[PDB]
Amino acid sequence: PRKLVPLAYKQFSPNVPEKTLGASGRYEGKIARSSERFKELTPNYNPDIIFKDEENTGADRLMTQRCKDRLNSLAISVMNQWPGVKLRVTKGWDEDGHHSEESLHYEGRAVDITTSDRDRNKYGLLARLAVEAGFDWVYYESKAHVHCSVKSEHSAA
Ligand SMILES: [Zn+2]
Repeated sequence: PRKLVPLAYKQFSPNVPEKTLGASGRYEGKIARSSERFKELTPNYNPDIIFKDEENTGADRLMTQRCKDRLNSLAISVMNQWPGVKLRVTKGWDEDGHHSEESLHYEGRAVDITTSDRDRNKYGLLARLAVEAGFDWVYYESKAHVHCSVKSEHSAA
């Protein structure tokens, strides 16, 4: 077994920029509800994940299949790591311009996460679990959340 080392505040893994091929790849443009690319998004209703849904639109649940798959893996590992605690998404797909100009939040490929108990002391380890779950980039971006993203299916030729 490998020793699990939490990420430190502001650390990202892998240790390269988010939008490189070694990580989550390119920004492919905002997805709006009216977009053809809205069909890239699938609603995640995993009962073992809490969604903050601050906008009251369900947008946090709408994500690409790869994002869903990694999130669902992470949900198992979070409950393994801290029995009685669940994975929580505090921000997923952004319909409303609240991130930097080319954020993967705009295309349903990034989620900001916490544990369900909002114990900030758990977040460094949560970030390491997100790496182990196969997220393509994980960034301990603020004391309040870990930013996790995935590559798209559009760069493999
Ligand atoms: Zn984020």
